[PDB]
Amino acid sequence: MLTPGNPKWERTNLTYRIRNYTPQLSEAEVERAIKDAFELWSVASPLIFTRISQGEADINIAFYQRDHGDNSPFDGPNGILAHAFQPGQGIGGDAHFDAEETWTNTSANYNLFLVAAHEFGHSLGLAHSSDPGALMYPNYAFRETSNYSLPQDDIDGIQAIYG
Ligand SMILES: Nc1c(N2CCc3ccc(CNC(=O)c4nc5sc6c(c5c(=O)[nH]4)CCS(=O)(=O)C6)cc3C2)c(=O)c1=O
Ligand SMILES: [Ca+2]
Ligand SMILES: [Ca+2]
Ligand SMILES: [Zn+2]
Ligand SMILES: [Zn+2]
Repeated sequence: MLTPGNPKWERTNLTYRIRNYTPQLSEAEVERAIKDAFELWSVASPLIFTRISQGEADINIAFYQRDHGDNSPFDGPNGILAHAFQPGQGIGGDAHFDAEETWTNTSANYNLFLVAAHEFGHSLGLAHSSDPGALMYPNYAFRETSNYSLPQDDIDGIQAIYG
C-alpha cells in the first residue's frame, strides 16, 4: 500500500481552526502562513481546506509550550519545532507548534509557513521522505525562492494517497 500504517482522511473537504497565536508574528501573518501552507497541498490534490473560528474543526492548530496534554512535550527554544498527528478523529490531524520558538515570515530561523507546510503533510498522512529536496525531508532548512510550490516528490506523496 506504499505507506503501511499511515492513515488517510476519508473526506477531501477538511476544516481547520487556529486556536491561539504567537507574539512573534501578527495574527494576519499567522493566518496567512497557515492558509498558504495548506494551499501548497491543495493545488496538488483534491483536498480543500476551510477555516472556522470556533468549535471542533478537523485540524486543530495551536502554539503550545513543553507539556501540553498529548504526552509529546515540546523542548523549549530550537530543537523540535512542531509536530502533527496523522489523519483521524479527535487529536488526529491536529498540528502543534512550539510556542517558545521565534516564529517568522522570513529566512530567519523557523519560518512558520515552511514549518506548517511540513506539519500539514503529516496531518494529511505523509511520512518523512529521504529526498533531501522534499518538503517532507526530516531536517528543516529554509531555501528562499521566487515562487513557492511543492517539490515533485511531495506531489508524488500526496497523490499516492488522495489522487
Ligand atoms: N524533524 C522535525 C521537525 N521538523 C518540522 C519542520 C520541518 C520543515 C521542513 C523540513 C524539510 N524541508 C525543508 O526544510 C524545506 N523544504 C522545502 S520544499 C520547497 C522549499 C523548501 C524549503 O525551503 N525547505 C522552498 C522552495 S519551494 O519552491 O517553495 C519548494 C523538515 C522539518 C523538520 C520537528 O519539529 C521535528 O521533530
Ligand atoms: Ca482533529
Ligand atoms: Ca523547540
Ligand atoms: Zn502536541
Ligand atoms: Zn516531520
